[PDB]
Amino acid sequence: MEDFVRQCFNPMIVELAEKAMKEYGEDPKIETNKFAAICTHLEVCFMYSDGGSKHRFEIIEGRDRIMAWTVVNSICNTTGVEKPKFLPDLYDYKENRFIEIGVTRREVHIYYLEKANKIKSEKTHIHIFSFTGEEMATKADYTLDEESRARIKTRLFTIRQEMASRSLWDSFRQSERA
Ligand SMILES: O=c1ccn([C@@H]2O[C@H](COP(=O)(O)O)[C@@H](O)[C@H]2O)c(=O)[nH]1
Ligand SMILES: [Mn+2]
Ligand SMILES: [Mn+2]
Repeated sequence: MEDFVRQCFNPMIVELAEKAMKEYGEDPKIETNKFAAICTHLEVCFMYSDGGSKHRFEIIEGRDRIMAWTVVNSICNTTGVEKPKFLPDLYDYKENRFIEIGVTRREVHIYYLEKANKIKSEKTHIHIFSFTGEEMATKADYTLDEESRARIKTRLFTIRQEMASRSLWDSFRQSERA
């Protein structure tokens, strides 16, 4: 799985993922499924932000904490949008809302609920993707056009298929906890 990650995700993604794990005292070489999940989520966040019109989205995920909150507090001051308790993943300038993105190895509905329970904030939009084509978003509002989403869903299927071809999928699939 370590070899799979370093081979299928670009170096910037892999570097951010390693940083996040070490910030929690975890070793990417040991908790390899977590390593793959973090890379995957980062990749989805970056694809999502490219999926709109130019400049539609601000990326919050992937930034160090100081810069992330700088962006968030700057957006809140400028738009008067409510300040979230937790860093979200993106801001949508067109819809004037933050977005929390989830990628789940389980089922989209359960993950969506966990995310909602956690945010509790009324304003932040939630969008969940799975590795088997399914998605779920707040009030069935999927934000991007279906072509953009299809490309995200297809990339995730492609990752699943790759892990499976290497016998990594069984372990990976069963590694997400409530
Ligand atoms: O404190 C944290 C926050 C997030 N994550 C992981 O980073 C990825 C993205 O988190 P989120 O933006 O969906 O909350 C997920 O795999 C999640 O479990 C952590 O390990 N620790
Ligand atoms: Mn995040
Ligand atoms: Mn997220």
